[PDB]
Amino acid sequence: VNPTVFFDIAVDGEPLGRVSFELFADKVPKTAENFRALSTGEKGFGYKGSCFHRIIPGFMCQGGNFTHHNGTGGKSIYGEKFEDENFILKHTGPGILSMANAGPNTNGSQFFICTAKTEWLDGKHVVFGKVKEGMNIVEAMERFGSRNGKTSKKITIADCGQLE
Repeated sequence: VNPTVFFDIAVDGEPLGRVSFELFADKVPKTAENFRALSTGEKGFGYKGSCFHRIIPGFMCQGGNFTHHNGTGGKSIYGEKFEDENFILKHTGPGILSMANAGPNTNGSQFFICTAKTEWLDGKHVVFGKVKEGMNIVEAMERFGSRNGKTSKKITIADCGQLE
């Protein structure tokens, strides 16, 4: 069963709306599971209260930092970092969910939602899900981004969890 997760997004505390995602556990089970557990919070850390700290209109919305024992950029459920599981899935268009990293086999918790096809990321960032509902919310988040990526208001994951 591919799990479904949700984020409730807010702009300086003002509710914006819900984004839900399908996680492709059938194709990328270990990467799907990381995201799922970080969205429920079950390991004692995760995405609730995180923000989208880098939003580049027409490209992507990136989030997933949080404080942990060793730093502030978030971490995985498998320790600080984990391997690139596979690159089966491609950055085909708006709504694709994929892992940020700092090089090969450096996945943590940071992730991005693409708002366009971003094929130059194929084979370097692990795609593991897609927006199910709420792409209009992701479009609205874009309006608070910049060419820079710095956001003009704070875009926060006010709540998050698993649906299915």
